[PDB]
Amino acid sequence: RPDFCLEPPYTGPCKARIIRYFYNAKAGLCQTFVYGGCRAKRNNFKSAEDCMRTCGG
Repeated sequence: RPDFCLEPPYTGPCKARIIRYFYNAKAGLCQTFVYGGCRAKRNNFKSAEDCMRTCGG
């Protein structure tokens, strides 16, 4: 899996409160977090399908 899948999720400094998915390597699956709407890091997926496929192998 890409190394960025190991980074903790990043809400960022903007004020939206939208659900995004990130890969939790300790838990072994993608989980939800709140994304603020700007400056996403790569462990941030709009689609949970994308999160599991990109990071779950």
